[PDB]
Amino acid sequence: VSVTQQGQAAPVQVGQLNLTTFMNDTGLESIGENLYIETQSSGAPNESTPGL
Amino acid sequence: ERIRDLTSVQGVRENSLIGYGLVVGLDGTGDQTTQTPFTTQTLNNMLSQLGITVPTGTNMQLKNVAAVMVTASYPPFARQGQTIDVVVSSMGNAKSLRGGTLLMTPLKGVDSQVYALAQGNILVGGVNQLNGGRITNGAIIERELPTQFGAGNTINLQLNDEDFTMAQQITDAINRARGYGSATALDARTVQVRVPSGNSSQVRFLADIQNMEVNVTPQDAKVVINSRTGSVVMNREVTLDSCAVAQGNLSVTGGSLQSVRSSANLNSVVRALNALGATPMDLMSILQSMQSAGCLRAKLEII
Amino acid sequence: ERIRDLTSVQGVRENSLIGYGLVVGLDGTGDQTTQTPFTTQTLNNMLSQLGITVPTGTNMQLKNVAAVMVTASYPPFARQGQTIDVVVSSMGNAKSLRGGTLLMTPLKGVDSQVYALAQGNILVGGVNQLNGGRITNGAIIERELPTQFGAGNTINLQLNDEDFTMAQQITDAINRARGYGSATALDARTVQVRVPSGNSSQVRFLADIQNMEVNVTPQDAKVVINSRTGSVVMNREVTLDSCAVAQGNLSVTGGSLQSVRSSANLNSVVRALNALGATPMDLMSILQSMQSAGCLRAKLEII
Amino acid sequence: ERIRDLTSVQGVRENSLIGYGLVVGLDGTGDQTTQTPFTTQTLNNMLSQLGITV
Amino acid sequence: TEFIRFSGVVNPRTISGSNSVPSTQVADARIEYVGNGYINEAQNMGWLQRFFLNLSPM
Repeated sequence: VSVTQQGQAAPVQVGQLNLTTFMNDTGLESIGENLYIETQSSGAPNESTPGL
Repeated sequence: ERIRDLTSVQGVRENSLIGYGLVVGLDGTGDQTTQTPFTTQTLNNMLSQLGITVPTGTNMQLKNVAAVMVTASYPPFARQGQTIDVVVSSMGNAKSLRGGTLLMTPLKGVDSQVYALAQGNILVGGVNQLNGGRITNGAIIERELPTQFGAGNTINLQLNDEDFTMAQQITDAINRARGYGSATALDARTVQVRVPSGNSSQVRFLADIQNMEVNVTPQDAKVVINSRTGSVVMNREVTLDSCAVAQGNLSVTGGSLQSVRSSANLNSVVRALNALGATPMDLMSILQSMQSAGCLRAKLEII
Repeated sequence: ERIRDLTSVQGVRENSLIGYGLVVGLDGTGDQTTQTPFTTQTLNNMLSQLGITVPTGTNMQLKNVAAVMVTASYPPFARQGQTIDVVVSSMGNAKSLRGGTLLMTPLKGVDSQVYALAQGNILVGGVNQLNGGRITNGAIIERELPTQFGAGNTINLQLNDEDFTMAQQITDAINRARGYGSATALDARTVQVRVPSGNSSQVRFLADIQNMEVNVTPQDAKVVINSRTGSVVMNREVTLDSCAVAQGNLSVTGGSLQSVRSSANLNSVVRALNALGATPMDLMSILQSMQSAGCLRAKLEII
Repeated sequence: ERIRDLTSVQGVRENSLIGYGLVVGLDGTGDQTTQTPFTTQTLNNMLSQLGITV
Repeated sequence: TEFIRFSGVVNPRTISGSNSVPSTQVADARIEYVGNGYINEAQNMGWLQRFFLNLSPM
């Protein structure tokens, strides 16, 4: 996430948006309000920077 | 142990010290540093003093640093090496100072001279104020003030509250305890005491005088009203005169006009005013109206 | 202990001190500083005094700083080193001063001279006022006022309320207690008292005079009406004359015209007015009409 | 105690005093200062007297 | 060499926040801007021309 400002030819970095990868995406429990939670069938949420 | 609670010794006073500093170690709750340029400017100043020169054209967006103002009290007869408590208050758009540390801060006096150096860890309650904290023994005294204590044969006891009767009582007590012409009264607030020449002798004299017991004579009747906090306080000298009171939604427990009896002591006044069934906000208006009419035989002070 | 409650001593008076300051340590409830340029201007002034020069062209958007006005009372016979309470009031678009700290504030007099220095922590009730607070012992006295007390052989007691009878009573009491020509009356408000030359002797004389007991003679009948707060207060001297009263939605408990009997004391007046069954807002109009007609034998004062 | 309630003494009278001031410490219930220029003008006057020139 | 000299009386309340006051707020303002060197002597009339300018019939 880069942000441009005034009087600064170089964009500043603000952070990394990490994606969570599961091993059985079918297995997450749908809470409702566009949210899924890990269950026993899809444990160990693996954080990773996108692309790898 | 009453004279020490009623008066102060001349020359034994406290001063006020102020200074500017930086508080680091915050958990992302510091200055934004985009709306507070002085935070980054003084951080660059500190780094330059320590040997690091950040180029002038560079964007510095910090999150763990807050620019703060430090306030302290210079005690009487302060000596270098002694420690005092300080208060640390944020100055701009900072969110919290919960686990911060105050860096080296020089505490200036009114004459813009350094009298103490402040550095320590802030304690913040954490409904509680987050942008203000206190550091016990956070500042070390660096300068000492000259004083005239021990010179001359006269020292003035200054009463906290002006009263001719209390001044005369203190003078008479000192004369009854330590000789005929030991103390004299100059006005309603100051009592002049004759002491032997020297430092140790005057300390002994003040030690004997300070813990002396003086019976406090009755003060002026006074009703203190705080409308901002919604409180009323009446001292023991308040009396009442008989008169009728009417106010909205208040009636005899009947008619809207309720009689208030003549009251001599405070218990009678409290009983008469509680018979009205008035909320304290209503009691404020009632008391002001009675003071205007003349029933309230007291000085009504709004604070 | 009544003379001290009925009069004041000439030359023993209180003055008013005012000053400007900054309150820091707020939890994002300070000035917006975009609609109050003086807050940022004075913060820059303070920083420049402390050694930090913020460039003139820079946007400063603070949230923990509020520009405030400080008010204090200079007590009689005030001495340097003594502490007084101060009131701190926000000046523009600030939201709260709940946990703020008042920085070094010089308190000026009417002559624009510094008489005290204010610095401390504000106490705010928190229905309660948020933009106003009080600091007990928040200001230290720095200047002293010359006075003529102790010079001459005459001192004037000034009555809180003008009354020839009360002035004569106080004069007679002083003459009965302390010799033939000890006190004389100059007008309805001032009693001149002869005292021995010196400071201690006059303090002794005033101490004996102040706690003297004087029986208060009956004052003028007076009905105080506060329409802004909706209250009526009648003192013990109010009497009534017989006459008929009519007002909207009020009737005999029957006809709209109700008789009001001749009343001599306050209990009779209260009974007669409660027989009308009138709300205090209705009682205000009733009392004004009766004063116009002549039934009300009292001075009707609207406050 | 009736003559004092029926008459007044010549020369013993009350006068009326008037003045202008500023009231501070309000909880956002003060002047708008856009429709009342004198409020800001007199605040600036007070600040200038105290040593601050806006 | 050029000299700019200023003198006057200043009201303290007319001074701005940046320790500045315009010259039109100074009571007895004396302003002088002079110079020396041959540049300044080249802007002086000759003595004969000044004599004529003051004493010529027209």
